[PDB]
Amino acid sequence: QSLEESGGDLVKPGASLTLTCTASGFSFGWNDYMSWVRQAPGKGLEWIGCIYAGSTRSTYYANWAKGRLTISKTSSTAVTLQMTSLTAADTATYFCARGAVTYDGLGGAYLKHFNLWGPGTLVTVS
Amino acid sequence: IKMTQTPSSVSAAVGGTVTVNCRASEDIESYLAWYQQKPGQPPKLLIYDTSKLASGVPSRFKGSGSGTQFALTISGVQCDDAATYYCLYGYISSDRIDFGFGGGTELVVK
Amino acid sequence: LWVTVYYGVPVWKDAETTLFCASDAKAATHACVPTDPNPQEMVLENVTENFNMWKNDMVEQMHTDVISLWDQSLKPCVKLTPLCVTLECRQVNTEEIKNCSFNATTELRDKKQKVYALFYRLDIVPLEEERKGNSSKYRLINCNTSACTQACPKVTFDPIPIHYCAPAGYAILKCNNKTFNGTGPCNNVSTVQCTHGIKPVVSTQLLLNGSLAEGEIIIRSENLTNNVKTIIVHLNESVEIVCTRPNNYTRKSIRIGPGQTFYATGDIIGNIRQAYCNISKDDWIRTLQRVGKKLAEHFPRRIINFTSPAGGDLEITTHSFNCRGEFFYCNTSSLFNSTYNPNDSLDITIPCRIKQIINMWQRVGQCMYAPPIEGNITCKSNITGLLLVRDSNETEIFRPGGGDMRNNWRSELYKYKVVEIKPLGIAPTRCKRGFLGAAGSTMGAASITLTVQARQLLSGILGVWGIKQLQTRVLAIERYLKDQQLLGIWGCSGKLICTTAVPWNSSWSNKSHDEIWGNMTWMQWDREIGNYTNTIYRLLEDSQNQQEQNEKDLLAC
Amino acid sequence: GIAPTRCKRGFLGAAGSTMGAASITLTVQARQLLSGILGVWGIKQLQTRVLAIERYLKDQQLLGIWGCSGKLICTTAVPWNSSWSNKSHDEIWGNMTWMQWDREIGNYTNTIYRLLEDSQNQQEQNEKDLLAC
Ligand SMILES: *[C@@H]1O[C@H](CO)[C@@H](O[C@@H]2O[C@H](CO)[C@@H](O[C@@H]3O[C@H](CO[C@H]4O[C@H](CO)[C@@H](O)[C@H](O)[C@@H]4O)[C@@H](O)[C@H](O[C@H]4O[C@H](CO)[C@@H](O)[C@H](O)[C@@H]4O)[C@@H]3O)[C@H](O)[C@H]2NC(C)=O)[C@H](O)[C@H]1NC(C)=O
Ligand SMILES: *[C@@H]1O[C@H](CO)[C@@H](O[C@@H]2O[C@H](CO)[C@@H](O[C@@H]3O[C@H](CO[C@H]4O[C@H](CO)[C@@H](O)[C@H](O)[C@@H]4O)[C@@H](O)[C@H](O[C@H]4O[C@H](CO)[C@@H](O)[C@H](O)[C@@H]4O)[C@@H]3O)[C@H](O)[C@H]2NC(C)=O)[C@H](O)[C@H]1NC(C)=O
Ligand SMILES: *[C@@H]1O[C@H](CO)[C@@H](O[C@@H]2O[C@H](CO)[C@@H](O[C@@H]3O[C@H](CO)[C@@H](O)[C@H](O)[C@@H]3O)[C@H](O)[C@H]2NC(C)=O)[C@H](O)[C@H]1NC(C)=O
Ligand SMILES: *[C@@H]1O[C@H](CO[C@@H]2O[C@@H](C)[C@@H](O)[C@@H](O)[C@@H]2O)[C@@H](O[C@@H]2O[C@H](CO)[C@@H](O)[C@H](O)[C@H]2NC(C)=O)[C@H](O)[C@H]1NC(C)=O
Ligand SMILES: *[C@@H]1O[C@H](CO)[C@@H](O[C@@H]2O[C@H](CO)[C@@H](O)[C@H](O)[C@H]2NC(C)=O)[C@H](O)[C@H]1NC(C)=O
Ligand SMILES: *[C@@H]1O[C@H](CO)[C@@H](O[C@@H]2O[C@H](CO)[C@@H](O)[C@H](O)[C@H]2NC(C)=O)[C@H](O)[C@H]1NC(C)=O
Ligand SMILES: *[C@@H]1O[C@H](CO)[C@@H](O[C@@H]2O[C@H](CO)[C@@H](O)[C@H](O)[C@H]2NC(C)=O)[C@H](O)[C@H]1NC(C)=O
Ligand SMILES: *[C@@H]1O[C@H](CO)[C@@H](O[C@@H]2O[C@H](CO)[C@@H](O)[C@H](O)[C@H]2NC(C)=O)[C@H](O)[C@H]1NC(C)=O
Ligand SMILES: *[C@@H]1O[C@H](CO)[C@@H](O[C@@H]2O[C@H](CO)[C@@H](O)[C@H](O)[C@H]2NC(C)=O)[C@H](O)[C@H]1NC(C)=O
Ligand SMILES: *[C@@H]1O[C@H](CO)[C@@H](O[C@@H]2O[C@H](CO)[C@@H](O)[C@H](O)[C@H]2NC(C)=O)[C@H](O)[C@H]1NC(C)=O
Ligand SMILES: *[C@@H]1O[C@H](CO)[C@@H](O[C@@H]2O[C@H](CO)[C@@H](O)[C@H](O)[C@H]2NC(C)=O)[C@H](O)[C@H]1NC(C)=O
Ligand SMILES: *[C@@H]1O[C@H](CO)[C@@H](O[C@@H]2O[C@H](CO)[C@@H](O)[C@H](O)[C@H]2NC(C)=O)[C@H](O)[C@H]1NC(C)=O
Ligand SMILES: *[C@@H]1O[C@H](CO)[C@@H](O[C@@H]2O[C@H](CO)[C@@H](O)[C@H](O)[C@H]2NC(C)=O)[C@H](O)[C@H]1NC(C)=O
Ligand SMILES: *[C@@H]1O[C@H](CO)[C@@H](O[C@@H]2O[C@H](CO)[C@@H](O)[C@H](O)[C@H]2NC(C)=O)[C@H](O)[C@H]1NC(C)=O
Ligand SMILES: *[C@@H]1O[C@H](CO)[C@@H](O[C@@H]2O[C@H](CO)[C@@H](O)[C@H](O)[C@H]2NC(C)=O)[C@H](O)[C@H]1NC(C)=O
Ligand SMILES: *[C@@H]1O[C@H](CO)[C@@H](O)[C@H](O)[C@H]1NC(C)=O
Ligand SMILES: *[C@@H]1O[C@H](CO)[C@@H](O)[C@H](O)[C@H]1NC(C)=O
Ligand SMILES: *[C@@H]1O[C@H](CO)[C@@H](O)[C@H](O)[C@H]1NC(C)=O
Ligand SMILES: *[C@@H]1O[C@H](CO)[C@@H](O)[C@H](O)[C@H]1NC(C)=O
Ligand SMILES: *[C@@H]1O[C@H](CO)[C@@H](O)[C@H](O)[C@H]1NC(C)=O
Ligand SMILES: *[C@@H]1O[C@H](CO)[C@@H](O)[C@H](O)[C@H]1NC(C)=O
Ligand SMILES: *[C@@H]1O[C@H](CO)[C@@H](O)[C@H](O)[C@H]1NC(C)=O
Ligand SMILES: *[C@@H]1O[C@H](CO)[C@@H](O)[C@H](O)[C@H]1NC(C)=O
Ligand SMILES: *[C@@H]1O[C@H](CO)[C@@H](O)[C@H](O)[C@H]1NC(C)=O
Repeated sequence: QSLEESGGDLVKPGASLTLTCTASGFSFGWNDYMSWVRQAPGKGLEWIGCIYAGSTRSTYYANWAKGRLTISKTSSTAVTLQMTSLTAADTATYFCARGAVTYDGLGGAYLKHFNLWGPGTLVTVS
Repeated sequence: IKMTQTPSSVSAAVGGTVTVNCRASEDIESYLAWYQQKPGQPPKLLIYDTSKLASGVPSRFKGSGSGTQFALTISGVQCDDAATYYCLYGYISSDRIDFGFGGGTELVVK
Repeated sequence: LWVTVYYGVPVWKDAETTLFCASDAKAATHACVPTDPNPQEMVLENVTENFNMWKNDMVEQMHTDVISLWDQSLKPCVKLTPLCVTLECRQVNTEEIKNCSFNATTELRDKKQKVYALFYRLDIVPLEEERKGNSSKYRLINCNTSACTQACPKVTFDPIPIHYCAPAGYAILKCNNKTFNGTGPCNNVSTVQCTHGIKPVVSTQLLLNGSLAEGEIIIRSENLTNNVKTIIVHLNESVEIVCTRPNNYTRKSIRIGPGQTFYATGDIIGNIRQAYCNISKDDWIRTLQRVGKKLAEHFPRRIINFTSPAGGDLEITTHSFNCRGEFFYCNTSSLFNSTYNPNDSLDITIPCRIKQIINMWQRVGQCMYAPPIEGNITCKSNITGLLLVRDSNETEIFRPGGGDMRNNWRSELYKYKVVEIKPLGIAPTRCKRGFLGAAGSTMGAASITLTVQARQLLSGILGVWGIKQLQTRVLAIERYLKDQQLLGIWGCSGKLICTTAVPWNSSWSNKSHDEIWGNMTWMQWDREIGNYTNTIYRLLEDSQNQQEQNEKDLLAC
Repeated sequence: GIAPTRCKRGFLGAAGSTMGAASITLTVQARQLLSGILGVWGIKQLQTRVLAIERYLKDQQLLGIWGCSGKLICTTAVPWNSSWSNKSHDEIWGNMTWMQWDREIGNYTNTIYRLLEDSQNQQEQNEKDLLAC
């Protein structure tokens, strides 16, 4: 099982983006949180957001991209990272990943696993 | 989330030890994880819940902590991987999204 | 771990309830609400449910409501007691129509008048007299049974669709599993507030004007090896059928009492013609060969014989069919005249009989009289299904059948089930002190979702028909108040999430925190700890929410 | 009904007067509403009683979800929109009756209710109490 990732290219600044991450050899099921991160040079992984397989909930860090970021489920095997206007995409690369959480039973959950990662891609502009 | 780390880089004698410190501003009840990122790669998970060794990861990577201070100790260290070590944390709720990851520390030994 | 109380838990129980009768907003209609069904269907991902069309109370409920509204329409109509007199009949000279004379009651009760009317032989019973070729004496059929009622002008025979809608707290689950055979699991379900409109079309043998199958022809039965069960065949293609009564009758009006009249058949305009139905031959043949094959799959290594009518009693042997209020009893023996062997113009004429005395719904004594209808009595319809009955000879012999009207509704209602939502539930946590969309997912995932979704339950805050509505409203109030009351006594205002002081018993469940929250849905959990419901409630109401007040506040004296 | 104030978190006798005057009066007068707590004729009575119960419960329920027990006056955490009304504090309270006000902001009724029930009375509990784990 592995993740594939593609769809990045050079686009006009402020242009949209639809990256696709694919579940090669598998489908996403219970407790599969399909997430995206941003990798800047000299930094780690900044959080973009994730979706829950088995439902329609999409959680993302709007404090970074409210109105800029949508994470959408497509096939049972794939997720699309949808951006409405690219800037920082020219600095940090994107990676998709398959993770999991522990639920508290009090209305939330904490991260534990990020076991599968896509190869990632830079999506720059000019 | 609010978090810091120290140092920005690490070194050790080969076969010795390395310490990487994750210093959250936030008080976390053992929900953090350590990652190893080799150049050109996504980070590999090393440790769960601040101290549990992940499958496929050697015993070289051990750690602990509580509250705001957590650390990764690497022992019998090689830097063959030339990785940056990182601290991860995040919480999902419907009212707030609390997530982050550190800048990590670059390791070189000899 | 500790017991945490949750509100808005997406679980349900199979449940029977009176559904609202909804009508056509654009509109037997006064009894139902002319609103928008608002079929906001939601698909439940990863949810499998058990459906059973043969045990569906919606079918039984519909049967009762269809009959009840039909009966109300005849309530103000005239009982033809004055016609139960000796009839002197002669052959019409303008062989099923007889010319009969009566001594009818006039507006004045002390006078009689000699009148005549034409009747169908099927509605007439001979007295102890023989045909002489000129005249004989008769009784109207059923004068020894009931004062048959004349349908009033403006009784409607329009099969206006009915929609059933759930009361708050209930949901209707629809099965979208194409090829589902009516029983067992359905792996694709969704919920609606209301069903599609169902036209209460009444027929036997051939089901008309229903919904066609999405995929291939589906054959459903309670038990396919039981020769006493009816087999319902759902076609995926319609077959064109048009029926007509081309004989130009005139309606006469006979006073039969002080303020009431009888509508009589008379003055045939010239020609005598037999009523009949027009059925496409190629479509009929293709349909049966296809049905034959599907039956062969259920009954392999057998010859299939769609070869016989019931045996001769008109009420069960012919195709009961209505056309604009007219009643046809058509002979389908020419349709069901073929076989199938898996390894082996252009129309069909169906002669029809016409009858004015109707024993509607197979009841006895509840007789309706159908007045003659003038003009072009032609109706074009779609055959959408068949009701077949399986009969030693390594042959499976089938006959068309029916008469149990429930089957005409099972054929539409097989897709629906009614369940009751049960919003309260508990689960262990580590802390001491669109509603069903979160279903099929784990409890953990749902618990996050429910911090918002639970509030969708807050959207739920004519004679016998008045009663049905009052019972529905009163029950909705009663259930609401009981849940509010339990939450109150458990100290769970702010009810979506309520931690308590009751410890978790490993005897209820010995699964770990993550084994429970990440590997179970709420319904699975509800089943696993379901019999401890009363135990938990007692611990919460009698002990912890009493002790937690008395030991803290009375000390403040 | 609602109206803006500066604070963040005989029944109809007070009519024809300004909202301000009524708001003082209603600290007492609002309680007069608590006095409201054969064939077809049996039905007419049952429908009447059931409806009275239904309306009562719906109002109690809304107040419950908005965190407004002690309902005569309930401050909330929802900010006032100038788009609903751009009149000043005194222009509203001293120059309008309650019915005039109800008409002026009447089509925002559902907006305000959503802000109160879906957001402020959810956020105000989750961000304070779940943290006490
Ligand atoms: C529709 O409904 C069905 C109901 O069955 C859901 O089924 C769930 O599917 C998920 C994903 O396939 C299941 O989770 C998987 O369970 C496997 C078994 O675990 C046992 O063995 C491991 C071995 O160490 C033990 O640790 C564990 O305690 C058990 O004893 C795991 O092996 C799977 O892990 C694999 O994928 C993960 C991904 O990160 C890797 O990290 C792992 O290394 C490994 O490769 C996985 O955990 C779940 O149990 C199923 N539920 C049930 C009841 O069977 C569907 O998912 C659901 N679909 C949707 C869309 O909701
Ligand atoms: C399967 O479904 C089909 C389709 O609906 C049914 O066939 C229809 O049945 C209805 C009766 O239930 C027929 O309706 C009758 O049509 C007569 C002819 O209408 C003429 O004028 C209209 C004006 O717009 C034209 O459109 C039309 O083409 C004709 O020119 C009407 O005269 C009848 O009126 C009676 O009822 C009304 C109700 O208020 C009274 O006011 C009138 O005085 C009068 O009593 C009536 O409208 C309809 O024509 C049928 N269509 C076809 C194609 O046959 C099938 O019957 C149904 N299957 C079964 C088994 O029911
Ligand atoms: C309704 O259900 C029937 C039954 O499944 C469907 O019948 C199928 O029709 C297709 C053609 O449209 C048939 O395929 C072809 O049949 C010929 C017959 O000699 C064969 O030579 C071709 O190679 C090919 O198979 C198909 O076999 C047939 N199925 C059966 C069981 O006979 C029908 O299409 C369905 N109608 C709708 C609207 O879905
Ligand atoms: C109290 O209200 C009256 C009524 O004014 C109407 O409602 C207001 C909210 C606004 O929409 C006005 O335009 C409406 O006419 C006020 O009387 C008005 O005063 C203006 C001043 O130029 C005058 O042109 C209007 O004709 C007056 N309206 C009437 C009906 O005579 C009055 O001034 C308000 N009092 C205070 C202190 O604000
Ligand atoms: C049914 O019978 C009535 C009489 O029994 C027929 O009506 C009579 O027809 C004769 C023909 O000349 C008239 O002279 C009479 O005045 C008619 N009325 C009566 C009351 O006798 C009637 O035509 C027959 N109906 C049909 C369809 O043949
Ligand atoms: C209507 O009433 C008249 C009554 O006069 C019936 O006609 C008589 O029937 C008796 C029966 O035996 C005969 O003996 C009389 O000769 C008949 N009189 C006439 C003038 O015909 C008449 O038959 C009754 N109508 C029906 C339909 O029975
Ligand atoms: C009303 O009359 C009908 C017709 O005579 C009766 O039905 C007949 O009953 C006998 C009894 O053995 C049967 O042999 C006939 O075949 C029946 N006729 C038909 C058409 O089925 C009916 O029972 C009578 N009803 C009452 C209440 O007396
Ligand atoms: C619901 O649909 C599923 C497919 O959508 C049907 O699954 C079939 O189940 C039988 C049982 O032995 C299998 O042999 C078939 O191979 C299954 N089909 C597929 C496509 O996998 C299911 O049976 C349907 N429900 C009912 C009652 O028929
Ligand atoms: C409808 O489909 C179900 C599912 O295939 C049939 O029920 C199965 O019948 C076989 C017969 O031996 C049993 O072994 C299975 O255990 C049954 N499964 C279930 C879920 O019941 C059912 O009989 C079919 N019904 C009809 C009328 O054909
Ligand atoms: C499960 O049932 C749902 C509901 O009928 C199916 O969803 C429909 O799929 C068609 C395919 O194009 C869409 O046009 C409809 O709009 C969908 N309906 C809804 C309400 O979304 C779904 O495809 C079914 N899945 C299977 C495997 O049969
Ligand atoms: C359909 O019903 C028939 C009976 O109504 C079932 O077959 C019989 O079941 C009884 C039950 O004890 C047995 O004693 C008989 O021996 C059975 N008959 C035969 C021929 O074996 C039949 O199994 C039911 N079929 C299904 C699919 O449920
Ligand atoms: C339906 O029509 C068939 C065909 O006409 C009827 O069967 C015929 O009945 C007559 C009665 O004497 C026989 O002489 C014919 O030989 C029969 N035809 C065949 C092909 O066997 C049948 O009785 C009619 N059924 C009903 C209920 O009226
Ligand atoms: C049922 O089908 C049979 C044939 O399968 C029909 O009988 C045949 O009718 C044709 C008409 O010209 C004759 O040439 C054949 O000789 C007849 N066959 C036999 C064996 O006699 C029969 O009439 C059909 N019945 C109905 C009710 O339609
Ligand atoms: C199934 O239907 C076929 C006809 O479609 C029946 O065939 C008849 O068989 C008898 C046997 O001697 C012949 O005399 C008839 O002439 C055949 N009919 C025709 C039209 O030729 C067959 O018997 C039926 N099978 C069963 C078990 O009822
Ligand atoms: C269906 O209806 C049509 C007419 O509406 C019937 O057509 C007639 O069939 C007879 C048969 O010989 C012809 O002589 C007539 O000329 C036809 N009419 C026309 C206008 O051409 C047709 O027979 C009916 N079909 C059935 C099954 O009875
Ligand atoms: C009917 O006609 C026959 C012919 O002879 C006759 O004998 C018989 O009596 C007539 N019947 C009546 C009722 O007039
Ligand atoms: C009969 O089937 C045809 C097929 O196109 C459809 O258009 C028509 O509306 C159907 N009639 C009825 C009464 O359902
Ligand atoms: C079809 O196969 C069955 C298998 O038992 C056989 O009995 C039957 O005679 C066959 N029919 C033909 C037409 O070969
Ligand atoms: C019946 O006959 C009259 C005679 O003029 C004609 O106008 C009418 O259309 C006919 N009705 C039918 C149904 O044929
Ligand atoms: C009845 O309606 C059909 C519809 O086309 C028509 O062909 C037929 O002639 C009509 N009959 C009469 C008597 O109007
Ligand atoms: C669990 O149930 C047993 C039954 O006797 C009881 O004794 C025990 O105290 C219970 N434990 C909890 C946590 O309620
Ligand atoms: C509840 O009782 C039923 C009786 O058959 C049993 O099957 C089920 O497992 C019981 N559930 C619990 C929680 O004990
Ligand atoms: C007023 O309404 C506008 C409508 O878009 C909204 O954007 C703004 O935030 C609202 N302000 C307040 C105080 O609710
Ligand atoms: C509400 O809508 C009506 C529609 O005519 C409008 O006249 C009225 O001013 C509106 N009120 C508000 C508060 O927008």
